[PDB]
Formats: sequence, C-alpha cells, structure tokens
Amino acid sequence: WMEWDREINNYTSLIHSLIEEAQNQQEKNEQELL
Amino acid sequence: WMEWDREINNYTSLIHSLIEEAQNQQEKNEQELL
Amino acid sequence: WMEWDREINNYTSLIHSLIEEAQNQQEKNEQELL
Amino acid sequence: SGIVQQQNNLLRAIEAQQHLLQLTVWGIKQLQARIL
Amino acid sequence: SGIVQQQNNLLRAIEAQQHLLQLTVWGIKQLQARIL
Amino acid sequence: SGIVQQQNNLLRAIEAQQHLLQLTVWGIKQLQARIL
Repeated sequence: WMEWDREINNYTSLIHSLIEEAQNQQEKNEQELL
Repeated sequence: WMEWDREINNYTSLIHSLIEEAQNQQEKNEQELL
Repeated sequence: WMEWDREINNYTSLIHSLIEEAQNQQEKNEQELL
Repeated sequence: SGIVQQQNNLLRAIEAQQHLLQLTVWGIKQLQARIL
Repeated sequence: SGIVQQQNNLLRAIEAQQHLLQLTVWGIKQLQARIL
Repeated sequence: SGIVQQQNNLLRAIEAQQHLLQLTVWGIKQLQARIL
C-alpha cells in the first residue's frame, strides 16, 4: 500500500502535467484555425 | 460516501454526454474527408 | 466478482490493443507532417 | 486521414477506459456495502 | 475545424475521467483505512 | 503540426490514466481478498 500510494502520486502528477499542456495546445490550435 | 456517490453521478453523466458528442463528431469528420 | 474479473480483463486487453495501435498511428502521423 | 484515424483510436480508448471506470466504481460500492 | 473540435471533446472527456479516477482512488483509501 | 502534437498529448494522458486504472483495480482486489 505504501508503493501503491507512491505510484498513484507519480502518475497523478504526470496526468495533471499532460492535461495542462493539452489545454494550452488546445487554445493555440483554436487560434490558429483563424 | 453520500457526497462521493453524487460527484460520481455528476461526472459519469458529463462523460457520457462527451462521448456521444465525440461519436457524432467522429462521424462528421470521417464524412468530410471525402 | 468472477464476472467482474472477467469484464476487467476483456476491457484491459481492448485498451492495450487500442493504445498500441495509437502509438503506431502517432508515429506515422509525425512522419507524414514532413 | 491519419489524424481522423488517430481520433477514432483515442475515442475508442476513452470509451473502453470508461467501461473500466464503471467496473472499479461498482467494485468499490460492493466492498463498501460489505464493510458497512 | 471538426478535428480541433474533436480534440476538445476528447480533452474534455479525459478531464472528466480524471475526476472519476480521483474519486475511485479516494474511495479505495477510505475502505483501506476502515479495513486497517 | 499543433494537431499531431495535441494527439500526442492526449495519447499520453490516456496511457497515464490506464496506469492509474490498473492501480485502482489492484487496490480493489487487495481489499477484496482482505475482506473475504
């Protein structure tokens, strides 16, 4: 369970990282259609 | 647990909403390649 | 729980299948931009 | 074409992960009831 | 346009599945503590 | 270019959510066994 907790936290940060980056890219892509 | 249940249901509907919409868009995008 | 296990395994393989296929497509799409 | 195709692949992965999520939600409520 | 739009739709589904995942992680730690 | 890039970002998020899903499935079977 202590290893479980840790791999949860590692993947949760990765994911959060990835979603912010995709929100930024999503904005750029919407702009650049114009 | 009662708040847990409720936030599950709210996000599950959002998700279902979003997946239907993406199935429709997926169809349009496949058509419009032609 | 025995049916639970089984539907987990079925969807986990589908998913793994789908992710490999998307990694391959991701590579092709990156190439073909050039 | 490869892009519309990738979006298909991701939509499909999202749908299959949604099934998995409804399975873990289920499993949790069953354990919850047994625990009660 | 329909592609940028699909990517929005998938990003949004991914975000909403992330919420669901943090809810099942939560539910599991609560059961874990009760079990302890 | 920004589209192929977004698809990378979503594929990566899907993969990382899949890891999280295998972690909650694991956690559930452990609680299940302890409950048994």
